[PDB]
Amino acid sequence: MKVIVLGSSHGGYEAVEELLNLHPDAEIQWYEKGDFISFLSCGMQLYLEGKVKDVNSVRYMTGEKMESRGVNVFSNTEITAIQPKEHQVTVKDLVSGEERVENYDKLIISPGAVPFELDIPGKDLDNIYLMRGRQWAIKLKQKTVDPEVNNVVVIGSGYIGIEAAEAFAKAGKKVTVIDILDRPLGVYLDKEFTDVLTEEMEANNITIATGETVERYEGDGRVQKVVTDKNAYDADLVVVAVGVRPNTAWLKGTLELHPNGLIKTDEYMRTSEPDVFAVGDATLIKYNPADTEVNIALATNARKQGRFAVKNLEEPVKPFPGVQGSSGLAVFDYKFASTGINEVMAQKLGKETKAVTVVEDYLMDFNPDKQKAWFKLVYDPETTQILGAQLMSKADLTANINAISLAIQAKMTIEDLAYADFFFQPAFDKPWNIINTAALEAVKQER
Ligand SMILES: Cc1cc2nc3c(=O)[nH]c(=O)nc-3n(C[C@H](O)[C@H](O)[C@H](O)COP(=O)(O)OP(=O)(O)OC[C@H]3O[C@@H](n4cnc5c(N)ncnc54)[C@H](O)[C@@H]3O)c2cc1C
Repeated sequence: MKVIVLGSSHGGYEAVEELLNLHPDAEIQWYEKGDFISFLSCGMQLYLEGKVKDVNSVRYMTGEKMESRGVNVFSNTEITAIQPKEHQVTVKDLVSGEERVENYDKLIISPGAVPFELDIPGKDLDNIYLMRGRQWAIKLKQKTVDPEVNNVVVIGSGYIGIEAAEAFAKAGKKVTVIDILDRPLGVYLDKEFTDVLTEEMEANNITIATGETVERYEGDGRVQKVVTDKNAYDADLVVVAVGVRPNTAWLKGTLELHPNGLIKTDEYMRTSEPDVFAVGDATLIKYNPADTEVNIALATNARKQGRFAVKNLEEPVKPFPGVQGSSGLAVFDYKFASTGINEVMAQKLGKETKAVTVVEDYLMDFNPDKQKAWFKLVYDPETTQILGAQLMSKADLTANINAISLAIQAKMTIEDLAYADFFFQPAFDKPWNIINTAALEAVKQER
């Protein structure tokens, strides 16, 4: 049987991995529009910030290694169209320009996304960058050592915009983060966490310009000024980290798209077309916190979906278990993680929640290594079942969030987490740990 896999990023790659496990006898074709197989964009900041020196080491598979395993790898080859009834696709070698058609029995696509760009005047000036993949990683890195970047404005205050801000701020530059949102990281954290992160960012000389609409880019030849509705900001570099467009317009009319380009798929990753499967940033995923489907553009998601697309190749047997949308990141000295519903996700779903925050030393009083840790536990007002949590400390407590991910999944309640057995040892935590204490507080709040 022959199986074509589009994309060598997370969903693409994991579909050929599981093809090699469940279907090791199938003719597999792995296509990649670009020159490099499997770059880890999620490694960009360690490279940018200097901890990883070789940008080609920031990857997790090579074409060659897959070819060692029987996989037909065509990089620099772009699938230009899918003909689903005809069971064929059209590909175009981008280095020679040759067009060709390939037949498939099953096709699995993970075309992913592309940075959203602001269609504002000046949008064509030099030095207005994006942050995704290897060429942007290299170009961005050279700017961190350029003697002429003095001020850089990153537009967008989410995971990526803050990673960029931190990288160029540590690089020695003057960074300003501009965004219409009024809190940095609001998609990930609630106000009681992002105020601490705004002060930590500001101490590292970043200006957080929230509540501002970027109007226009000004400059002569190369960008010189980013001007917003309430201010004009100097800029020798702009990094645009505002959103991701689905890379699906080429599928308009071939497969069924959601009003925002996202490919419609079911629990077994099937598209509206027979024998075409779609996975990764360009799809929705089962969000178990509120029993719904939501787009959560994360590595972890595309990888589990890439594997499930393969499991359901012949027949719909393993429905996707769903995810909670867990994330973790360190912003200068603070390491935070969160999973499930927070203020913004609850607003976006129109889901009413109740919650508590406990900010205290996560180690007992007598232990000299004690530090504040912040934990917020969000639950359902009627069932008190766990809907999400956020934690943050200069001590890395991030692994605690995986527990919360499984409690939400398992529909546990604040009473369950209140007396859940979590180990205590005084060099490691307090007798009722971080999770038990917030839940004990929620219980008390619901007495
Ligand atoms: C800066 C950055 C940091 C991130 N950090 C994290 C993190 O730390 N943790 C985490 O969970 N996630 C992180 N993510 C999100 C994560 O990287 C994405 O969710 C992940 O890339 C999965 O995307 P995907 O496999 O659907 O495809 P994408 O990553 O969008 O890539 C799709 C691939 O398919 C190729 N392709 C597309 N169309 C064609 C075509 N027609 N023919 C042939 N090839 C084609 C593209 O060139 C590309 O190589 C981050 C993303 C970025 C940009």
